[PDB]
Amino acid sequence: PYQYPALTPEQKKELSDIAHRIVAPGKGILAADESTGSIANTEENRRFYRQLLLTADDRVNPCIGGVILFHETLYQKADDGRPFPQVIKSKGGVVGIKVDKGVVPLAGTNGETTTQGLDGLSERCAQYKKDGADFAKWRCVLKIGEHTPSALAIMENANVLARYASICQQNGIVPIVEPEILPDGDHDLKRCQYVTEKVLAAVYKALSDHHIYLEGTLLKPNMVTPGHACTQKFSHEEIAMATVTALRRTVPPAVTGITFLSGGQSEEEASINLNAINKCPLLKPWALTFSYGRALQASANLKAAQEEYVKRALANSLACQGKYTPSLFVSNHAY
Amino acid sequence: PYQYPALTPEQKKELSDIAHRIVAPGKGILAADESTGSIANTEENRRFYRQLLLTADDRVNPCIGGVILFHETLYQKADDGRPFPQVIKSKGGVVGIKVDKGVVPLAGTNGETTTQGLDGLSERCAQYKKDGADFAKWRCVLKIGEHTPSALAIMENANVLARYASICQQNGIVPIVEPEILPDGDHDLKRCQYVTEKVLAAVYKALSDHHIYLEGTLLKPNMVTPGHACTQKFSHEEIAMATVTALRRTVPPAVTGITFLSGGQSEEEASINLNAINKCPLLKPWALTFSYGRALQASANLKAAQEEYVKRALANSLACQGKYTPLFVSNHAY
Amino acid sequence: PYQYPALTPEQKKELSDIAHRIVAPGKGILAADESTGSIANTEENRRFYRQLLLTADDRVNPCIGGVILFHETLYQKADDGRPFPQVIKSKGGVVGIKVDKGVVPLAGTNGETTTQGLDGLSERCAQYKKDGADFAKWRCVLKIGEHTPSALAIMENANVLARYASICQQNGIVPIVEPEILPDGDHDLKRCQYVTEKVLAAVYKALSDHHIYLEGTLLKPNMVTPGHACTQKFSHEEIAMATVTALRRTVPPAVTGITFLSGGQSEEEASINLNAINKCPLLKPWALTFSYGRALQASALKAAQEEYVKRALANSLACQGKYT
Amino acid sequence: PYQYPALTPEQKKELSDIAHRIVAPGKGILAADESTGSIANTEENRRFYRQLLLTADDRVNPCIGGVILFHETLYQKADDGRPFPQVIKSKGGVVGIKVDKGVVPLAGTNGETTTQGLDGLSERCAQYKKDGADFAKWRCVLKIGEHTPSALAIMENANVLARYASICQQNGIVPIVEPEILPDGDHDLKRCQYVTEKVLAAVYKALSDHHIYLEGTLLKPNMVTPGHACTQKFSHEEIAMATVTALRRTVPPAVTGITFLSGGQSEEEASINLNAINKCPLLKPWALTFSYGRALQASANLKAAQEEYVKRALANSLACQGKYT
Repeated sequence: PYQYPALTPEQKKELSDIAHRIVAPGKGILAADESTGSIANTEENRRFYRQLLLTADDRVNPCIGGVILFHETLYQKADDGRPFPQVIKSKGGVVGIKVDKGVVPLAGTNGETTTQGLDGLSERCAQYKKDGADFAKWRCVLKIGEHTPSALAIMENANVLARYASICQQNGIVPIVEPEILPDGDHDLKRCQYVTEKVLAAVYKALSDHHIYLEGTLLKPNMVTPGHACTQKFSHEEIAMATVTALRRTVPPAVTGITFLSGGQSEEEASINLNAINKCPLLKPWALTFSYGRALQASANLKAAQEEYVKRALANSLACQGKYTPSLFVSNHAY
Repeated sequence: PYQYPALTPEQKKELSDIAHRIVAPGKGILAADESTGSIANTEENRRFYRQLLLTADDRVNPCIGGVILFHETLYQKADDGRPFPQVIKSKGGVVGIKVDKGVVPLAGTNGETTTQGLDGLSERCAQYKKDGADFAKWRCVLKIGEHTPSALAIMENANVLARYASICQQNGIVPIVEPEILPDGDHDLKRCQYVTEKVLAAVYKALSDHHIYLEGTLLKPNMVTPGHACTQKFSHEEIAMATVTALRRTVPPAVTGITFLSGGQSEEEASINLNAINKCPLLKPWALTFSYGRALQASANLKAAQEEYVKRALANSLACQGKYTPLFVSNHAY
Repeated sequence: PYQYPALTPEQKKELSDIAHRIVAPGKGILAADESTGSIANTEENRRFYRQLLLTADDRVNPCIGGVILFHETLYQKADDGRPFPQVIKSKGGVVGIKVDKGVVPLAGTNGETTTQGLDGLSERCAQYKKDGADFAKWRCVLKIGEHTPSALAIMENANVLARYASICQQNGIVPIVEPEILPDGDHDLKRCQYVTEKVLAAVYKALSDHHIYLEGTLLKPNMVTPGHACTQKFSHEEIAMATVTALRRTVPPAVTGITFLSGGQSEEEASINLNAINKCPLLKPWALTFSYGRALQASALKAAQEEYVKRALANSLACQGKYT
Repeated sequence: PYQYPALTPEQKKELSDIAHRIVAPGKGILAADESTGSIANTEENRRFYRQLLLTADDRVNPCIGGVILFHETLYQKADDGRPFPQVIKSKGGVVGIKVDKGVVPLAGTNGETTTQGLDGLSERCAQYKKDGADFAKWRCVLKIGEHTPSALAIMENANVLARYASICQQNGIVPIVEPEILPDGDHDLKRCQYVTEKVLAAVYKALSDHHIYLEGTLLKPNMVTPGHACTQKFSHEEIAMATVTALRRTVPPAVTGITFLSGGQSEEEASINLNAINKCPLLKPWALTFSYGRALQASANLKAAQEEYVKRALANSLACQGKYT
């Protein structure tokens, strides 16, 4: 192996600085990047809704290190003329942009997918950087079943994530690597922990093969939870131990932060589990915070709605510090 | 591993049939798929030049089993109004379409590239199959150097080729897999053979990992030649033995045909080397024919130009049959 | 990738020549390398039974290109005073030696195994060569199940096979690569074909990765067949087509020959399937012959020898497509 | 991926506990596992040399968390008749055993090696455990050159280390994973950093593929240094930072400890660099201590030589806490 350095020290410093800004203590990410099809529905109601979240009062400023936007929102303005990226920065936030182009089927699999979006991505990134964005989001989707995720699905999704990260970093953009393992199915907590550990190991091997600068990245994994259709109830402390155990086994300390997606978890469930993860009594050498979409937005008449959002922002700000409130076989040796 | 079949029996039969039609004995491929930048320049002149090649007299019919078109040409028409895809089929040819969107650089490498174009590919393939295409081409480019091609370069290009092939086959399109090792640099014959063998082994492992149906594919490799800056001359017999040896070591017999690219070779070297390849006294369980662009078009006033092309197409139809003519030397030395 | 050549032209020619001798037209392999635990049981009875096969009448000579021996047998003598490797060679055979040291469990799997035996293997291979052997055999074992063979089991067995092949070829020994997929289970023909295809692709990627010279190797795979408890009926034609299709999709033409293991098949079944494989109307750019143990030995002094000669003769015809 | 668990909670507990004992605060490893060929020379002199080290003053007990032995020494006895493993345990140490059988050439490479010793290793581990050993060592060797370490050499050494690790853990033995990158050559600090990073990423991917329990393992890597013939000068602070950065990019936090090999460094250089490593300001979620042979033994008349070893033990005990002038 012979190095042709991907990044200069200045580019590295820029990327590490951004990543640390996003996940600073008490800060997490508003995921407002739903597509037109997802948000469903007119361009003005979309703009007004974004404006509602993005202009909530200043209690949110210390809670929100970053906001992920959809391409359209990135180019809209608030009522006062200010471009939404300027609104976010003026409140202490970093602007992010979703850059993938959705999932597509893998032939020869049981409905597994990879994600597309690499074509002309460098030129898109360079333009987004100019237009005020400093980090990006790309979502791969995996499913636990009898024979999934398959080796093909794991390899290909990890490979496309590494390509995406590489292109972003060449453009001054911090990549959020999102390998979402879906909660569908009847598998228990142990099986989710196992699959998560295998998927993340493949992701970090791929990132290394593609020469990624881990200090200028973030990870957006699922928490480790039973399948939606498992009927065994698991405690918040078990969810936290399994999640932190899987992360400790796979995620190098150099990764700057881990911004959990919420999945199907209610607003309060998502805050409680994030808090439990931060109280877990194992060494956790990275920020453990939130990148929540619906679990920050569901309770969010203009001013009432904003209060609902601020309340959840404040709650998760506390949870990502362990400060939130709403025998061998129980020890960490059982994970 | 647990199989979720990618293709039905009927889909497979369609792909294998198309693949065999393209490389039927005596037949090869005209690669007319140069982009606008490459072909350099008006659309009229581009259209006229392609009509010139596609409407040559009926003697090319038995020589050309397929033609690769650039996107714009798939939708153009000759002077009589016939769409170029109907002109090609009426002369016995299969219509192909280049689908990649060019190379891009890999960060952290010595200027190595991968190739883009997967986004929306499936929709484009279904459209092209509708407008008369039955196969496709996708080009990856590797370069030999002190530290290249790197493991990353080999892995990534083999992977994207496999993705492209999978998508095509879902849409009834035979993919031509083209992992081109450039002839640039000062490396000798043996070094080209070594790198070709390592690359193709990675290509076919990727095709297996992605569940590709090899009988419904073609391979478009470089011949094994010295680098352009190597001053040791190598004989036609040596180029043939190294090429066939590297292929025998990596390419499953299930593959229906191998359609060489010509690289920097002259029109005549390309025919001579193709012929020597077909005369090589080792077992070759696949068609060994041509997918030539410049090596069919350089020499090609309408009628004289059309005559230079016909001549080359005839020379290469003979060459892909071995019928052409204008210890250390043994196969254990390879 | 940068080459530091593993073999000289002289070394390649020696390996290619050995490999072509073993699988020359009409010839196959007698697999007589049953371990002492397997053959069960004294040393004299073992020597005598091995002598029974190796000294069979010279009508067997055009049928037998190679004989695979267990370590003990390589160092024994026939009644007439001659070392068994001398007996084999005088009948036109190449002498082969089993060099693996059995399977071991892979932790974290459902009863899956890899194979051990690499320690000291180069020194052993140099001695076996000196003592008359020109090819070797190493057996890996995979099992089709709900979650097997797993990625680990395929990768690890492909890697150990390639290590063994590398070491053999450094000592002038042709390696027979044996990735056996067991017939155990009720899976159908097509599942076996799919797994075989996936395993063989991994095998040949690994051989490439370890710089193996394929022209100086042989492959010993399972035929592609339904699982032992499968409830569906399948013709020889179908078994032949599935098998030849899997191989055409995975085995480079440079491989000199494919010497099938008989598995659980009867003497006559293995011959009929081998004949049908050779009649399959598809391009097959390698020798397709037999490396049979029980399928040559079961029905097998002069009367027993004759039954082995008859199966030798039958399989000699089958590996040419000429067996009624 | 479908799990067939390799270890029970009880097995995991035992392995984690052993691992944490070896690398507890202020503790490291005496690597006394030289083969008869390396330690070259009578059986009796070998026994006396190792006796000298193993029975040094109780002042070393807080410094030494484990001792790696060669097979021969595991079955020798001190002058008072005590098995050496009992001498080590009574001084508060964990007993280790070298179980590899040396390197072998990889054909088709530029003199690169892999390591052998897997045959019958499970049976060897179960017996060593019975005879008092609780951890093991296996050494792979890689070389930095114009075209090395090659992909084959990295993939193959990572795979054999994982096989080794799997077998040990099945037998209650904590595996020390030693992928040594040699300092030979004139490459710079960053080249060593880059290759170390690529190698460790392959090592941990392999351990994952083989279902290794990382909390029940230790890593024994080279520090990241310039090549022995490099013409550029580097400070201890730079060596520490390059080393810590390499490890942070590759080693999961679940790994219990990293016990450095001294690889050609002098007694004092190895202490200073270990101290600098422990003072590096970045987050370091594993123990960073020593697994030293010559760096603990070179200066080590019985009582005078024993004192030279005790002093190095004390120096490195401080250094693995960042507390050594």
